[PDB]
Amino acid sequence: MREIVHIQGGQCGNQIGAKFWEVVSDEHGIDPTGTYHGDSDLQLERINVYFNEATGGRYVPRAILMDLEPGTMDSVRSGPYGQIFRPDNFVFGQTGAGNNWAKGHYTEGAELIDSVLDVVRKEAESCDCLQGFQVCHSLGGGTGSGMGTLLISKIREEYPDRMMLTFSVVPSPKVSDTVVEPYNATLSVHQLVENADECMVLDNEALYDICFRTLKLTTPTFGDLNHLISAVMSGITCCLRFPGQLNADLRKLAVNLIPFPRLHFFMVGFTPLTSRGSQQYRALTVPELTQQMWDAKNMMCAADPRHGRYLTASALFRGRMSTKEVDEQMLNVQNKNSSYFVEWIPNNVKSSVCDIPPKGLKMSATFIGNSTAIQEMFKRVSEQFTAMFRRKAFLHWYTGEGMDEMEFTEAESNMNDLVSEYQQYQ
Amino acid sequence: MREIVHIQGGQCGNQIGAKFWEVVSDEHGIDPTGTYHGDSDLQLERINVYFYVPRAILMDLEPGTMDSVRSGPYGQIFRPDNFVFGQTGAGNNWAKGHYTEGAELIDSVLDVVRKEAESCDCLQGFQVCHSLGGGTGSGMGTLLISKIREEYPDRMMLTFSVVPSPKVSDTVVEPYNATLSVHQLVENADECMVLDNEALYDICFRTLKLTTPTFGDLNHLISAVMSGITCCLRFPGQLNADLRKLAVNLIPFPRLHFFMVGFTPLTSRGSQQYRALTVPELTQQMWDAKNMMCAADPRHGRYLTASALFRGRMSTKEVDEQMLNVQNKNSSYFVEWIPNNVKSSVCDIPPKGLKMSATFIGNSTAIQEMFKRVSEQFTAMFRRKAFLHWYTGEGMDEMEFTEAESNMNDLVSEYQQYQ
Amino acid sequence: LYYLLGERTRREHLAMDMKVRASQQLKKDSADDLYTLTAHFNEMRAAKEQ
Amino acid sequence: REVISIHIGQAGIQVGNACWELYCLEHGDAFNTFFVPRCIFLDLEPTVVDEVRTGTYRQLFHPEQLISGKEDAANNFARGHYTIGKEIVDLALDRIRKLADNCTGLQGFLVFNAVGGGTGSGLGSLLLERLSVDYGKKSKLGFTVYPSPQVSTAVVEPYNSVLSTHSLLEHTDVAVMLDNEAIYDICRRSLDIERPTYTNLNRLIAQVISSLTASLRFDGALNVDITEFQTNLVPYPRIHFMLSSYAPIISAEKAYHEQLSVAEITNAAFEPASMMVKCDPRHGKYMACCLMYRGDVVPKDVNASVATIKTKRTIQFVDWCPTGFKCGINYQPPTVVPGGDLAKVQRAVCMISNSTAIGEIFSRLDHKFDLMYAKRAFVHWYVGEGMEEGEFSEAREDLAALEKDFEEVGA
Ligand SMILES: Nc1nc2c(ncn2[C@@H]2O[C@H](COP(=O)(O)OP(=O)(O)OP(=O)(O)O)[C@@H](O)[C@H]2O)c(=O)[nH]1
Ligand SMILES: Nc1nc2c(ncn2[C@@H]2O[C@H](COP(=O)(O)OP(=O)(O)OP(=O)(O)O)[C@@H](O)[C@H]2O)c(=O)[nH]1
Ligand SMILES: Nc1nc2c(ncn2[C@@H]2O[C@H](COP(=O)(O)OP(=O)(O)O)[C@@H](O)[C@H]2O)c(=O)[nH]1
Ligand SMILES: Nc1nc2c(ncn2[C@@H]2O[C@H](COP(=O)(O)OP(=O)(O)O)[C@@H](O)[C@H]2O)c(=O)[nH]1
Repeated sequence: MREIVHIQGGQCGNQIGAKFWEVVSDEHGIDPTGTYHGDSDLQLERINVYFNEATGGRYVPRAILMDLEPGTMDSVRSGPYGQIFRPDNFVFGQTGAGNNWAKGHYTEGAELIDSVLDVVRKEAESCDCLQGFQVCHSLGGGTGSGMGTLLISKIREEYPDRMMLTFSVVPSPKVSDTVVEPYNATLSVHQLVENADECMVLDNEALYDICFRTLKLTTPTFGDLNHLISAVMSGITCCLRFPGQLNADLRKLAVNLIPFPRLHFFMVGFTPLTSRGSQQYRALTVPELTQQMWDAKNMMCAADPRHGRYLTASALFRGRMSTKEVDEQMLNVQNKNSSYFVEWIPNNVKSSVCDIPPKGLKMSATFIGNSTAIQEMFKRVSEQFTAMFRRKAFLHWYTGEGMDEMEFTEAESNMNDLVSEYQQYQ
Repeated sequence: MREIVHIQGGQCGNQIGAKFWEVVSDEHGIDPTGTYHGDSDLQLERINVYFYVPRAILMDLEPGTMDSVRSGPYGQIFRPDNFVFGQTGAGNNWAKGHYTEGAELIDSVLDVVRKEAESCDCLQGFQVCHSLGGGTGSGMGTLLISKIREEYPDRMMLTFSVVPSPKVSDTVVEPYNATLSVHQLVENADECMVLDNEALYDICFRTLKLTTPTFGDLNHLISAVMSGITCCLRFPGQLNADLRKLAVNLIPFPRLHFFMVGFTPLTSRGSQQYRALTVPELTQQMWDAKNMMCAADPRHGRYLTASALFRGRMSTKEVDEQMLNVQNKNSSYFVEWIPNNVKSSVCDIPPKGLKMSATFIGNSTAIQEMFKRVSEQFTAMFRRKAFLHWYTGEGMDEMEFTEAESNMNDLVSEYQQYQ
Repeated sequence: LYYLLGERTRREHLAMDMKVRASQQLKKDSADDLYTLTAHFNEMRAAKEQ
Repeated sequence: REVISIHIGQAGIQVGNACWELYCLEHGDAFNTFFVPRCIFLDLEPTVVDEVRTGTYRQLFHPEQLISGKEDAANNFARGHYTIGKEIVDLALDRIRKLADNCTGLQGFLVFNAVGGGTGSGLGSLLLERLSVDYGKKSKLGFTVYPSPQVSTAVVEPYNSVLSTHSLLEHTDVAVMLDNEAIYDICRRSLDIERPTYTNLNRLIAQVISSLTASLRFDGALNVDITEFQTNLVPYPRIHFMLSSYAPIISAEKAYHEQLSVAEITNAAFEPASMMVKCDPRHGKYMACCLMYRGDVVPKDVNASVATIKTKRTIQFVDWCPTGFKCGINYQPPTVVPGGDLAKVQRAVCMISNSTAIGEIFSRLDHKFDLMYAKRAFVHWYVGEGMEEGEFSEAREDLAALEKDFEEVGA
């Protein structure tokens, strides 16, 4: 019935989804060949939301990998659970954009977007009742940010009635890989505020913090970071896939968390995440799950919400849980730290429970908090953007491609009025 | 009971027909030695339609094609008396292949086909595989069509004809042959299924994703089409539709008998197990414009009529909502003064290797583009009489090319008129 | 004198070649414009039939 | 499916000494089209013929087939046409008749001659005249050697070339031009033989001949017989002179390093630096091309290569012919000769096209002929042999008509 299609853009997007399809297919008990081998029938009744039966027990994931470099796609197909994607969905250029938002939005976008749109159209009309779309990309690169954002714009002109998620990492000053990060972040966000339904902001700085303190990994490569991100993303859309005592679908969660149409950048967390050293020394009860959820040091963004105020918040619980204990524990953490919560909305937290924990655990949680501290990030990025544009550094690699100076003034103006209006609602 | 006689002309026709009898003999379970080894008894009941020695007549003007026929497998199954065969060779000269060399081979090919026709009781029709670019294939095959209609006027007649395209151009005198061949086809053949190598190479690039599509696979694709179109005779179905019923459902006007063809399912070896086999999925591959086997995009015009022959255990209900959906969705691409422009048919026996197959036959009005695409090249060459003396010094005069021009010109006019 | 006449003629012939190359670009993209624009005409045609 | 080959003059039979060495080596039913060979060497000087009689192929050739006269033609068209030809030509054609009688499905004759000499010009034209009377309808493939502009071994060769071409118009049906200076440049540039002789030239001429007859000897994916060149390449009855080229003419060292495929060799067959005639096809406009493919070649890439050629603009095509190609694919790879200077190749291409650059060659020859003739230099030798003053001027005006024909058709 309700259906979600998957879209992965750029190199970062391709690896995130690869670990995602491995984890989900594991949850449904499908082996890397693509055949059903599950035990109960709780798993079989809701595999139409993500997969399609092909022939004689063959289930193919409904995903589309889209990028511009051959190596990135090849790596997903070499590894396990790479042999499960349908080869038609490997929409793929040949030249390359290379961290140029202009090349990703005007030069190479204009000749690849039509083809990936055809795959998206076929994948959308292959199902009956759309629930929404799911896009993973970055905001620093060019082939993921600019191309992916134009993909978002094309969809809003095609399907304006359906939902839309975008999982986007943002560049930080402390974790700053490339040099054209501000010229990409400002224009990408500019297009995100006018096209995306809701955006769930991520960043690499917070990812490094979690992997040192809580996870205590020795060599945290990208496989494990994507392991965290995939477990969190599965937690959002568990409610469409499994029955629970209190169901909260995506559109239900969106209308509960977005008080104003422009205020749709969310901060995330996940529980429980422990080292294998301290796994044996704690229990699994609702208090241990809630304190690790609402910890500011456990958030999956580098924006301390304790530097602002929570507008609304949501928690999606998984496992055989009692809703009485759910709201009383949620109410307790909302009453003590009352100053961090907005005043003119009582009970700022929407909550839901699902009865199927992930494999290997008895109880997990996922936090999605629409805070106001995100204005710090836009200031922290916009000042770097303004610093370069005042004396035109790197300007000609975009200007000589088709953008003018008025496009940058537009991008800064929209960020400026957004930060001003976030500060107003603060 | 109902009988189909096969006739293969020219080098192109012979190699297509060689692959055709390979596939049919495989379906009927007859070994390359000529003895039955099949499993089901449904195949024995309707094997007289094609047979165990095949009921075919190969005809050409160069021994290489005949030698290459008996060399390969399923070459020991033809009756050596049916290898009616000249010796000199026309060689890409329509006048030679239609007046000079035909005038002495045609009497012998007519004798063998007449013996092969009266050998059975009730003919359904004839089935001719040939080209429109070469000389000994097009011209001789064309004259054979005219001679047959004089002797057998009430019998059906199929012509699987490939046409030249400027993107895939073999010889230099291609338009001189294509224009004249059409001039005879428009008044002689009952219906023609237009093919061309450009669309075939394009299919093997995108859908089949083959690296080196030699002539074996192209002839394999055309063969699958010809096996699919006559499945209704050879096997019972939940709704039968023989050759005659397709013609009367598809041809609204007596000069509109040039069809475009497609086939489903066609998938690469890599994506072979990653796919499903459902009626809606086959319909999206049927009505795709990049799946027609002509270089005439049907979405540049309107459809007049269309048909889909299905094979396999199917539910007729699914057939009807898919056909009505495709008609109600894209209502501009279909003609307005005929409601329910789609004819359908079901047969219970799939081709060997598949569970569910389909064959599309679309009578569109986008065909006038390719015919104008041809008349352009012909017009320029004829104006300064290029290459004309190799035809004129044989009996052909100038008014013949003008007559073929007029027939080419007024055909595309009435396609535009009915558009 | 002839050694330099040759250089001026070579310059003139190259000035024509880079022009010929630019002319092919105009030919190609204009063909693309016809395909996209006739699609626009069909869409408006479809709109009025409905 | 049989074709007989006659060889005229010192140049014709030396070329034949390479052709038949290649044929017998290649065939070690397919041999029926050539095999005793179906040949007649004929010459007016017995020195080169007796080289064949005492050579290694003493037993291969039937003794009568080797025709040899008693005295030379003295590099005089007139002497080799009216004085000495009259005695040898009757014996030659009395042999060709019963060789054709032994055959059943004769495709045609193919002749080898050089137009600069006396025998190749004089009795070569005479033999072609009487064959046209006797058969007429059968194709005659004329592979001539015209004299080069700057490289020359004779003095009066303009006289012979004009006087030979005048009959070469209405007698041969297919005529292939091969200069010597151009092939010298080919063997120097691509084969890197700095000191070539006639033997190397004659070896790669045989490679070209074998490539265009391989469609008869062996079955291919797309066969093309001797009647196809007759039709697909001759747009008008008076324009039959074809540029030839072959690829890859590569030395052993270079070939292994190079990746030979259809697209690049189809390109290499169209540059003027690899043609068998010193002429500039850029100066002309192509009428129709014919592409012979041998070896591992599928129809896709030959069609892909021909598409890239038609879209390039350094070479232009005529307006009266949009589809100006006739391709042909054969399975058998080209054979090699031990001692030959070519390496084994997976696939080779022979191009035979028609353009108006040839129209430039005839004007260049006419000027040299015109200069000497006005003051009647060297005319008295031919007149004493039996000719007169009339036929020089009338042959001159015949070439003038041909120049006008090329300028008009190219318009
Ligand atoms: N007593 C009791 N109340 C329940 C139970 N489940 C849900 N509710 C109540 O239902 C209220 C919200 O309405 P729901 O029934 O959950 O949702 P809905 O009415 O279908 O509306 P939608 O969410 O838009 O589908 C909450 O206030 C809960 O108190 C239950 O199992 N027992
Ligand atoms: N390619 C090639 N050309 C040759 C060869 N021998 C002579 N020629 C050419 O032949 C022309 C000179 O005329 P010849 O062939 O020698 O005259 P001929 O055929 O012997 O006639 P006569 O000498 O009068 O008996 C020049 O163009 C020579 O380059 C050869 O072995 N190979
Ligand atoms: N979490 C995570 N981040 C990644 C991964 N690969 C790349 N990144 C981030 O992506 C940023 C650069 O984006 P890039 O890959 O060039 O984007 P694209 O080229 O447009 O597809 C860097 O700051 C990395 O931190 C990954 O596997 N996991
Ligand atoms: N599909 C297909 N087409 C072929 C084949 N062989 C030749 N052709 C086409 O036929 C045309 C040449 O026809 P030809 O065989 O010379 O006809 P003929 O000389 O009269 O026998 C070319 O344009 C080819 O594209 C084949 O095996 N399959």
